[PDB]
Amino acid sequence: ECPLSHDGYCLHDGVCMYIEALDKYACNCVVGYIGERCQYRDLKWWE
Amino acid sequence: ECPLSHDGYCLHDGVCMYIEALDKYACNCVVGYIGERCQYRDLKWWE
Amino acid sequence: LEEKKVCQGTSNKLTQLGTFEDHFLSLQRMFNNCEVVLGNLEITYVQRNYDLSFLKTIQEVAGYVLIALNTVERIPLENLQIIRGNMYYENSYALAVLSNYDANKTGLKELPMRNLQEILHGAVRFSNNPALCNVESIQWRDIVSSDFLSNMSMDFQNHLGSCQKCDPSCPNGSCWGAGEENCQKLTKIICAQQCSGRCRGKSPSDCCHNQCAAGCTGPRESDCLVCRKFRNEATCKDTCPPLMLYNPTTYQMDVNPEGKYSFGATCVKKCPRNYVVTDHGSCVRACGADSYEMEEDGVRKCKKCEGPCRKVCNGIGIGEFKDSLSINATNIKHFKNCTSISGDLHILPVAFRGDSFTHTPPLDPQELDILKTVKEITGFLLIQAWPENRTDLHAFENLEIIRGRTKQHGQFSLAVVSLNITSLGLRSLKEISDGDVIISGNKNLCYANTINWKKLFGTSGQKTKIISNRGENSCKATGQVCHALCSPEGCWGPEPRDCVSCRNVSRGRECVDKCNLLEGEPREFVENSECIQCHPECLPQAMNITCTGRGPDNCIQCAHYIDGPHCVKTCPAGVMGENNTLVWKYADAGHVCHLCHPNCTYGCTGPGLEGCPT
Amino acid sequence: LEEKKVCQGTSNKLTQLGTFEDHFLSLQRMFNNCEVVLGNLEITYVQRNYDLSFLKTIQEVAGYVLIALNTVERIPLENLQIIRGNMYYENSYALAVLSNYDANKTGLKELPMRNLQEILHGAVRFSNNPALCNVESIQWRDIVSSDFLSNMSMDFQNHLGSCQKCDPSCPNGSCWGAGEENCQKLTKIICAQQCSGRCRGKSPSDCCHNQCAAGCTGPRESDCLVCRKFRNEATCKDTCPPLMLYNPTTYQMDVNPEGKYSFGATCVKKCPRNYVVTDHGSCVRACGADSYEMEEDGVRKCKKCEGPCRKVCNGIGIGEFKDSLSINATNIKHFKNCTSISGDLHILPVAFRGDSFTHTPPLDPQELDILKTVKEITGFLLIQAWPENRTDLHAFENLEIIRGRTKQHGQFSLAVVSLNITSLGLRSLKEISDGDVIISGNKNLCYANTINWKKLFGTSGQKTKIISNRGENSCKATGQVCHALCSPEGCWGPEPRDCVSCRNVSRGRECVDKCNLLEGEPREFVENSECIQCHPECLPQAMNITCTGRGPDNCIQCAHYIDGPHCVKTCPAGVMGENNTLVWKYADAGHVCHLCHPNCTYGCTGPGLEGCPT
Repeated sequence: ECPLSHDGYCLHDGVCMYIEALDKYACNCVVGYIGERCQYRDLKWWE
Repeated sequence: ECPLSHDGYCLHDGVCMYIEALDKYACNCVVGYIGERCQYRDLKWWE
Repeated sequence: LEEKKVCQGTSNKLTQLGTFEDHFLSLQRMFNNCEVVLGNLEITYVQRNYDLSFLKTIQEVAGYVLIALNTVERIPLENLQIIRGNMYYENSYALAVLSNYDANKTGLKELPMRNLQEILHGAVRFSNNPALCNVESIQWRDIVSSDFLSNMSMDFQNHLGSCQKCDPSCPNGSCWGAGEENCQKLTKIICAQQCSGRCRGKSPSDCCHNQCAAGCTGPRESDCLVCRKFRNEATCKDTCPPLMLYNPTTYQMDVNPEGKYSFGATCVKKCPRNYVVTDHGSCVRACGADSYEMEEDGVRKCKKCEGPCRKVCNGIGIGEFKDSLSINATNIKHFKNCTSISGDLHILPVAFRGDSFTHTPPLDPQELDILKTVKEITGFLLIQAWPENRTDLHAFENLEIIRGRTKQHGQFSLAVVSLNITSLGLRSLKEISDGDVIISGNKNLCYANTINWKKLFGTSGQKTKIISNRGENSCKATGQVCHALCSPEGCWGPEPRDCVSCRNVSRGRECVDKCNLLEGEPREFVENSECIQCHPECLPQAMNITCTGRGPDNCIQCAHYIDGPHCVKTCPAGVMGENNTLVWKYADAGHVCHLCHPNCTYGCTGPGLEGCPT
Repeated sequence: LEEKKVCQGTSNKLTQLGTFEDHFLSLQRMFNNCEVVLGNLEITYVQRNYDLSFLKTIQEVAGYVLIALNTVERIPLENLQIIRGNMYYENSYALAVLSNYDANKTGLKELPMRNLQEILHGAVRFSNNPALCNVESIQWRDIVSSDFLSNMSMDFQNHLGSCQKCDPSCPNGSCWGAGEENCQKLTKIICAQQCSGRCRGKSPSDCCHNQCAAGCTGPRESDCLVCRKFRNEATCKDTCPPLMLYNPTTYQMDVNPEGKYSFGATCVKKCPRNYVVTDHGSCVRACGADSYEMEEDGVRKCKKCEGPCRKVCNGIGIGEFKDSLSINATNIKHFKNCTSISGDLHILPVAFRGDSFTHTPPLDPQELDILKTVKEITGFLLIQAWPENRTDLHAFENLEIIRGRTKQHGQFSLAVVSLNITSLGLRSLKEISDGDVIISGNKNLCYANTINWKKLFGTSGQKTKIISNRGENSCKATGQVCHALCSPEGCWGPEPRDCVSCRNVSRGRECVDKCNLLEGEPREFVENSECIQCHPECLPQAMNITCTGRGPDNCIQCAHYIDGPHCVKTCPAGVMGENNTLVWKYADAGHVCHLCHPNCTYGCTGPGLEGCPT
């Protein structure tokens, strides 16, 4: 769904998604990872 | 006038005078010198 | 109580953290029971019938507030008082309420922020909310700063008409929600002419103090509701009280008996343990260029440079590395000869493959050795990926101190998660001045729970979390345990040079069972358990001590010549004495070197003067 | 209108200056058209029928106000607003009206101070005025601070009563004199608790700012009558705006776009050029013992000591020398090894003939030679007596700077009045950074009228009064004139070493007609009009010049041997080298120095082994 410009923009195997209302792109981080583009691991609430 | 203790108190040829009202001693600096006990010359208004 | 519960807040701007009911738990686990948000506040992606009642306790956001893409009918922010706008959403705003509608034109309908009375910076934005009621009437020039009012972009579209009219006792018909208490309490555009800031009424005897941010109860400086810049533990000043006051009469400085150190947005009695203390009386994180940090009487200070200041190194997330999120193959050179990373070190899995997004090439594993010269980190160390060929953290074999000034998620200071290393190998680490320690997920990592971390921690309260590493049954089975030649104090690996300690004697860095005073390698002598070799010309024996000192004044015997106290391979032939007098020594049966008669300066082979040959 | 005519105020305390008509004239010449008294206001011995109207201009006394032994029947101080009290009379009071009557019990009768609103510090004494009227009804608890109100001592004994009461439109009495305009206006014990300082009425909408001293005309800090602590050129601040502001968001120190240095009781943009600029941002007279002044890019500053500090030498009238008013033989021993006298310097004619009132012995005129090592004076130098034997200021021949930070009479920073010296002899004086210079009254002293003092002065607006010295033509006609080979700029004496700058060149501390180029005993060269001797190893050139610098590297020809670029007396024979290897050289044909052979240990008289035998 996300164009070829935004590829690999989501780091941890999260699927990129395009928000039509705001005309911006965003991530769909897998559970366990946080951050703008799923970059950090959630150290607080798991290993 | 002033007791023998207050002798040489006034520096520049001034005369020690005793005030009977306040019960204190004061100088009578000659014209030209200023200060508590006539120690300074008046540089502003003469040589 | 006296101190209010703080939380760190999100900032993952419009990212969804998993499923609809996995994102909500993350929203709940962060803002539950919180009362002061130290960062941002994202309430994105909350579907309806998700009871968001845990937000009625938040009382102050120190960043921005973003409420986007919800569908819940009511967001109870009924106690938010002030948005300090210390950072902006879309680089302009400090409160954005965007596209909160569902597919079928429904969505967010009640936002009763009836206590919000001040937005200290940034504008507001209210777009694409075709279900919002009663918020189309607020007077946003009582809340937003009068300077930032040219940037507000507020448009309301509620063609449904199903909204509510509100009680007549609201000022100019402006309510936050359907009711009588949701009237907007005005405190700035109704102030008397005399007032400088806020006012609890219209009569001129009501103006609040200059520093009160939202409102006040009384005209004092200890009556503000929320403060503006600082807080002197019962009141709130403009600047923390100076440490040394001036004197208009004597033209000199006087020691202020009520001085305080500024530490963030507070005035403290003394700075924290690991924070630089400037002479201004202020706890900073790293002092300016013209100075260089240095320890002084236990506490850390920083004095002026001796001249041109040395190589100063910045860490990720600060300085020019503001938006870089790992140690790229592009910014790796800027750490060439660093010895103190003023900042923090992130190592993410994107660095070792290279993202084509930011045009960054793949890193070369053997280029990590640049970091071998780092001897301290004034922030935290986040290691999240590492080359597979390696077995230990080889680039950090010289790390010694982690200051923990800035921390990850506000809590952690060391983090080694999900690697393939076999042993940490931080054998020179001796301090973690703040923050916790998490070493977990490393699938095969023994020796991780043999250290006694409480000797590295330099503060009380620091926990540690080691879980799900290699179990301490397969470590013992295979034989993955540290050398028996060490102590029960701890160990960073199997080699003797990997132990925090040595049970008998330490030959420099490693551990040995005995300093050889009787045979073998050139003899040594113990001192504080070390082994230091004898002077080169001391002769070893299968007998008592060969030497008890470094200097040549301690060899029991030397197989070469000797001049009294000290042995020399060949007694000196020109050494400077007193008044240009060179010392002239020669051979002797007693092996001791005597003074010739210098009247034949060509060196004597015998006593007197007939000894120098012709 | 950021200017108010200031004066200095007297400090005689009780002293009568001459006669009853010479005192009044000396009182009139100081408090004329003055608006802010920077010192102490003393009105003593003002006999009957004297026009004291010129006191209707004083608006603020920064010391104490003493009104004693007067007989004039009316002292108009109708515009005095504040008596701040930086110095007490009887070490307790700030205002004092002592015995103030004539012979037949008449005397001072009215004292309309109707604008006197606050005495910042101190108490009040009103004793033995038998003709005073209406001042017995004031409420002094509106003026004096409650902290000092336990020390007051009022004694009203007007046993004549021949003076009318005061208008019923005045608060139950409280009248400063006659009429309805001369009662008292209260501003501290009428208004309510909402006010923290003073006020303008009874409503809580009237409270003045905290930093208003007397009263106010508006609620904000730019409306105070008189400021309480500081003055930011239009407002009554509490501390001058800091030069650097803390940042609660990034834990660092910013810069302040409205920062100002605190100088006295004002906040200026930049310090005066002759003061010490501390790092906090403040003009001071001298900084703490932990530091020492340091010239830096034009301005003065002081950095931390390098280990042990130096001798801080207080001057007369500061620190331990506040009771001493001269350089009396008791304290002369303390200026034993001083270099900078951080203060004043008084030399009075009561130091040489000995004071009895303070039990001090006479000063031996030879004990003044201790000062010949002083080089700076961060104040003024008042010489008022010198031993009649001497003929010049010999003990100050090394003085170089007179900072003039504190000045005599607040005007002068050099006073050599009424000595018996022939010439000044300050030949090393180079700058008088501030304050006038008076050299006058000396019986037989010339050479003072030649120096162009406009060079030494380092500030615009410095005068010079040089009158009634030895006549111009009186000593010109007796050879007492500046020497021949000196620039016409001036001279401090007749000897060639006494002239500032030379006509041609100079040999150190003395001027000469020409450098020793070509001929002479020592060969020399010329740079900046100075004659420096050539390195001894420069062959005396009877033709052209000899050298072009100090070092042997400029020798046109070396006298003996030549070791490369340098001209040496004898080629090196034992100089330390690399790898601890000694160095031996030899002189060849052109007396050039070349290294020996690696094997030659005892040196060599020729190249290689074929040069050094046995």
